[PDB]
Amino acid sequence: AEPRIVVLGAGPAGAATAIGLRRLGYAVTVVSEWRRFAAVEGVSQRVLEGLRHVGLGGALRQAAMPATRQVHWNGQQLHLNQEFLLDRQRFDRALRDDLQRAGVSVVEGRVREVVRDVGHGIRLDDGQVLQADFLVEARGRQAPLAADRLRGPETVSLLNVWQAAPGAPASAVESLADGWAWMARLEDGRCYWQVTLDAAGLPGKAGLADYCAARRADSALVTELFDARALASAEVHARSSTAILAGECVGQDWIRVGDAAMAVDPLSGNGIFQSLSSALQAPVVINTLLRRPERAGLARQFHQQRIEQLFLRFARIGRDFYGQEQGRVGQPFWARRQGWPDMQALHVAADWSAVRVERRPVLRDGLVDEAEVVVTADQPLGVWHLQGVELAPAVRELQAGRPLEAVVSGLSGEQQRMVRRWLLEQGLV
Ligand SMILES: Cc1cc2nc3c(=O)[nH]c(=O)nc-3n(C[C@H](O)[C@H](O)[C@H](O)COP(=O)(O)OP(=O)(O)OC[C@H]3O[C@@H](n4cnc5c(N)ncnc54)[C@H](O)[C@@H]3O)c2cc1C
Repeated sequence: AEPRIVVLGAGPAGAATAIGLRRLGYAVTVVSEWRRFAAVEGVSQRVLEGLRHVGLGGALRQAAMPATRQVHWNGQQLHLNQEFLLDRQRFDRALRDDLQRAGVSVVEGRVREVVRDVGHGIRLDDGQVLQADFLVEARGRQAPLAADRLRGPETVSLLNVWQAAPGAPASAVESLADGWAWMARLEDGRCYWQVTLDAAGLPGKAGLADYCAARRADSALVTELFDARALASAEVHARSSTAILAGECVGQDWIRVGDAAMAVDPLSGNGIFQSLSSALQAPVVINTLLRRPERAGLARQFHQQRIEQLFLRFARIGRDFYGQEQGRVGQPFWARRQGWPDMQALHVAADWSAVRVERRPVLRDGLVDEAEVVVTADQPLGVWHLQGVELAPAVRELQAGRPLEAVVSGLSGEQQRMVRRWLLEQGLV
């Protein structure tokens, strides 16, 4: 009498969630399409061990290759390295091995339609119908269009892909007047160029090839890095790269993870990590939805609020990157992106007067429960405990006028010093 869990999509987020469910003891089936266009992304040192932290590190090193990287930004020609390139062709095909290794069924196929048929009726292009008691939606930006909770400045990434001479790997980033470009050349000679711009005023389909060709032809970086440019014959692709927080991300028997839940624009070079963050606690939410469905409200709130806070944090991190470009002051592309989503600092200022004790969702023993937590400026979702020491009783007593020394007198001296340091950081000084 075990639930049928089906995950749609086998990118980083779907794969991560599937393996997490396996570790909780769940049988899991993943459905996803074999491949898509040739895309290579920039990945940091963190992402790759973060990707093995989740258990996808096998899918990793034959898809990732080291490469130098010229960075042009704020008037500085800067030659960084120790960041890699990830070939999503190798990567996604390799993700399926790690899933089968973990005991996950990988049913290849494009999903046609999902229907409310007792459970979930997942109808595939080849006519097969897979029944799901629980559905994980993990098809990335290709997820079915729902309403948005938040939407940033409309943004498009235009991509050129072509073939050049092998054996000369490199990558680069340059700030342009009305956008920025990322480009890469793999060791086998595959070439990549992707420019990120405001969606407004771009040409239609027929004009995109000429538009990209002129931009590549205008770049001294493109000339240096690429001997053959294939200005006329390069494939041309257009990707929506708008920052999007999904309107709905969890139900009684479904959950969205990854880009299907939230995605910010790709300036950070950290999207895969950010998508993994959105799936990190998806398995415990599912575990609650299945083992204690009476607590679905709490579990749903836990996932929604985590996803929204992640989205906002990554959006502000990206904003600060845009803000490092200080030589573009009259340009609408940059001004719009240097002030979005807002001007709030990444670490908010304390306000002890505003601290509240509230009953909020918490994680305990693999299930979303509810507990009195302490809500602060820096933690809108609340802090439950520090190393087992629940804070709400202390803060209740402090707000009732009990002196701090008495409030903490029952803990060990080390726990007393731990609690005092937290209170200082929350503005009780
Ligand atoms: C222009 C651009 C540039 C980026 N650059 C970077 C970068 O340099 N570094 C970085 O770390 N991140 C980058 N990202 C972000 C990164 O691609 C995503 O964060 C990440 O891939 C999202 O993971 P996911 O598993 O949620 O979705 P995906 O990785 O997109 O996985 C979705 C999976 O589902 C499949 N699928 C889609 N539709 C269907 C369907 N109907 N039926 C079945 N399967 C389906 C797809 O084939 C795919 O395997 C970039 C994103 C964009 C848009």
